[PDB]
Amino acid sequence: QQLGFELSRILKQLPNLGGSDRKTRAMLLANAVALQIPFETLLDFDEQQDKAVAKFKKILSKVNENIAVDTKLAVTYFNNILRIRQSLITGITDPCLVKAVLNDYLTVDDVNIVSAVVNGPDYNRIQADMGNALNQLIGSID
Amino acid sequence: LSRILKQLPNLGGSDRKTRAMLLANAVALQIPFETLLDFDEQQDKAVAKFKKILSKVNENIAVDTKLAVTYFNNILRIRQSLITGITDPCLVKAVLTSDTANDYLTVDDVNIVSAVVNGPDYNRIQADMGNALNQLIGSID
Amino acid sequence: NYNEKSQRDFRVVTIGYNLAASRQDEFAERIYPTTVI
Amino acid sequence: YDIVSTNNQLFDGKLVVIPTRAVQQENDILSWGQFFYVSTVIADLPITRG
Amino acid sequence: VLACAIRLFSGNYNWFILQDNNSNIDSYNYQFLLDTVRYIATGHRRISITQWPMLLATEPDAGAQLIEPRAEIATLFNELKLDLDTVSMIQNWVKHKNGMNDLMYTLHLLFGSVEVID
Amino acid sequence: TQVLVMPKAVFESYKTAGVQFNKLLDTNYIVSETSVNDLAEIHQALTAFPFLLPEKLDIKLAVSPIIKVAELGEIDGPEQFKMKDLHNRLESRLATNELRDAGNRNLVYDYYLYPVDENLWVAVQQSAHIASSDPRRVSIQLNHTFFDSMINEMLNTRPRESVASTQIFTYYLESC
Repeated sequence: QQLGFELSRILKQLPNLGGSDRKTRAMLLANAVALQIPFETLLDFDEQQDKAVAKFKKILSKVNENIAVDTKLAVTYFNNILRIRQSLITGITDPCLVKAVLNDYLTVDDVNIVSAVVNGPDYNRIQADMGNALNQLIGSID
Repeated sequence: LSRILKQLPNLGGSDRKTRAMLLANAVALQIPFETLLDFDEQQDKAVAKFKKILSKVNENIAVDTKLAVTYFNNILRIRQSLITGITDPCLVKAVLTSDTANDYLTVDDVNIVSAVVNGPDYNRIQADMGNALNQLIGSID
Repeated sequence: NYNEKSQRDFRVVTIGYNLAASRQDEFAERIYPTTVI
Repeated sequence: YDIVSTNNQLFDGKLVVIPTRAVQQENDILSWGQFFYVSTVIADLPITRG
Repeated sequence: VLACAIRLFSGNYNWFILQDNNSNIDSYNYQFLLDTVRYIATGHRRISITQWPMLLATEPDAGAQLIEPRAEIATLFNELKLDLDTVSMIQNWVKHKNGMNDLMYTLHLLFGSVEVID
Repeated sequence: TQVLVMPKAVFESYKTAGVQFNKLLDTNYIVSETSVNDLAEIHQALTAFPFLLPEKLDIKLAVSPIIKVAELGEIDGPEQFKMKDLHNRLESRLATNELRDAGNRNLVYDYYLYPVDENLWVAVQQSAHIASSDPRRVSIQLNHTFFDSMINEMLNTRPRESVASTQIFTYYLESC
């Protein structure tokens, strides 16, 4: 089972509409591979991106032997999804992920709704104020 | 500190729980995990620093410190899974349709992600690709 | 000068004149995208 | 499809449909046409004409 | 040409100012150096860049004090209010209408394979 | 023209996706083809651009997309409130980035010039270099191929004698 054939066999199972099919087909390959490829600990993001894309393009070359995928569009999606993954490991982790993985019931929408009605700051603005109002503490200590 | 904490709307009995989440993110943003180490030495250092930071919650209004540690530890473990790579549709969905993902994707890109991720058979198809890649990603030179 | 009805010092307003400079208009640029030689 | 309008007198009643590449690139042959441009020469000379 | 000029004119001190002794005291080589500095300042030269090559290659002993008898290469930079910095003088050299042409000829005459009479 | 500094990551997205570079100065197009983070990073990359452009030649540095979005959110129209919502998202994302990359501190970037028409000078912000002692001189030496690219392009329209008097021309000479 060559990877190009197995991925193509699975992609054939997506529902069809019309020409929009290449946008949703490319997106799914970008999603699966961008999130599946492990990161090497010795690399920074710049190098990890070049390596991950090189493999991603090679995967498309094998997939394009079985099912048609737009190469330039799939890479566009791949880089966007990969950057999201890199941001999460170095940056802020969304509370929906802590909630999804882990008594957690009241969600973010629930507070963003109230803020929108009163036209005040939402969860993300409060989160930005938290870190900012915390910048001095963390920098001062170790 | 308290000026911004008073910006969070009161919601039932969760006032001590949402701020615990906000604090866990506020610290985890600025203490990175060095990719060089595995999840023991860098993890213990990040957690130890977080617990030391909790020593100043007397300046805050409503922080559940026991839950705040729970949230902080969850963030580090989630980051470990992302570094190693994730395929579980239950977590892949959570990542693809999220507040972070909506900032790196354009409006049209999100519309596409929302069309695949919310498909009636997404979880099955995504799981199958996860195995197709996990078993064969190493075959790609 | 029994009557001093203003005749000279009027309020002067200048009509703008702001041309747009480009290699082509959007119509021509979309049909014949520019390549630099 | 996409819509492009002109005010030129030579299009007094014309609609012409032409293909182009959905995504544009530099010196892309797949554009219906190309505009090969060289920086316009601006030459300032004290000519003693006449 | 600009990168070449800097590589050749870049020293611990202003190159032209260093040329205020050696063998060139009343030579046409000296008058050339004085004429080049005046160009950087003013943009005007007493002898055309297309006439210097033959004068310097032959280096006649007839008369060089007729070009500039008074100034010295060191004093022009203070009289003409120039900057001794290597980069500043090159920029003030090339900014002239015929700057790059004068620079290319000067680099040849000072550093090129000129055929010099013995 | 008008210089628009953007990170390599954003530039490669534009080239790979096939986004019309001509219309990146039109707020209504760039916000449709650009993510919230990319727009914030463009702002950050503009604010980290160390060089002074030749204003005497009408070469300006682009106004960041966030400012353009903020302005449109205050102007009556059919999309004003959608643009206000975009502004709020840009501010929160920008603050999130500033709190994460604040550690960058002492470094300078390599820039690559990609000319687009005569009204847009795309400046790609590439790999960073560490520079703490005299980073101004280090930045100048690193960006040699950026300075000569700018000079080559403005000499297409501007007089040579005028360009020779700019700081960009000087920086080239100082580098080599």
